[PDB]
Amino acid sequence: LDWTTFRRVFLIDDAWRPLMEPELANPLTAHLLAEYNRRCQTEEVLPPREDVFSWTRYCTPDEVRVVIIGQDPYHHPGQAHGLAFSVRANVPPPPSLRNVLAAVKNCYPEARMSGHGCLEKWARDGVLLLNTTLTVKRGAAASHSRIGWDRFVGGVIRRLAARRPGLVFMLWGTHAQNAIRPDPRVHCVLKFSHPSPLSKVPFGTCQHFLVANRYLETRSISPIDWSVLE
Amino acid sequence: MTLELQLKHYITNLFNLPKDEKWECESIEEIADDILPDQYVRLGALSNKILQTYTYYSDTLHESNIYPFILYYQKQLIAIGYIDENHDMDFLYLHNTIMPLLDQRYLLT
Repeated sequence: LDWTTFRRVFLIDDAWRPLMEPELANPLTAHLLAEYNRRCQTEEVLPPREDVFSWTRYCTPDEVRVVIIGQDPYHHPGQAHGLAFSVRANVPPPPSLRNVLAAVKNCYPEARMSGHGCLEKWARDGVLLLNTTLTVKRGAAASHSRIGWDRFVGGVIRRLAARRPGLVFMLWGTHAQNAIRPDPRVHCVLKFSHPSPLSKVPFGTCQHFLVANRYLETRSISPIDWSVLE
Repeated sequence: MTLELQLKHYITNLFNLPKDEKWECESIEEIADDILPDQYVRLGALSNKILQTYTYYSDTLHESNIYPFILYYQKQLIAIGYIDENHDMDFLYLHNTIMPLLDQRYLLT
């Protein structure tokens, strides 16, 4: 596998080269991409190819302050654009995201929220919104959960976390807490139940966004402005 | 009539919502232990099982804080019901992959 070819195909920003390129040496990465490309030929695959890696383009590895783990992408057209949780601009936030945003507003009564769900502004500000499965068949959730993204994505996150300490991780729900277990002596690891309304604990009460900001300050890092609107 | 249409009729009738309002559905997976009441989750039945979860939403459902849902496990029906504002879960159906625990689907009519 060839970085130049890989980068072109997915319109990956080159600043993520050193965390991602090592993946291409792994035979499982070659199977993953081949299997992904085979899905792409046999079925409608989401999000659009150019978006699968949109998270690379919003910020650079060095910009990343917070890591928020998703499972996989919305499977209805229009919704996913390559970030965890976030939807495209004129999509009404579904129950999970709407609860994420409610917690934000609870944590920050002053936060500017448009009533929209697109999280690009956070992404640009270093909030890495990353699903452990990067693709899905249109119509069928978790349909790609076992083709091998989790390994690939877990590698990239491992390399990211290794570069320097003092990331915040926000790990919401059992999948995320199981998949990603950062060294709590090195990073700030924040855990909660899933934001879906189906969760026993309402997510509206999650204080992660505040607690993460207090953490960054202790480390000389400017806090996130969690406003969804500019 | 699809299950989810039966559920929608039961709901819009129970809470007197606009019957013809479009509902949208959020479909995600999560472990039964993190969703169901403790009394419905045992080792060797629903415990540690990943349910495929369907949660319905609209403007008036949001206004209501009413969350209708249908849960599956590998295409086995597991639950139909709804959660309210205070997280009181109501069930019209529950199966623990071993047997039916609760079947009040006749309520839908």
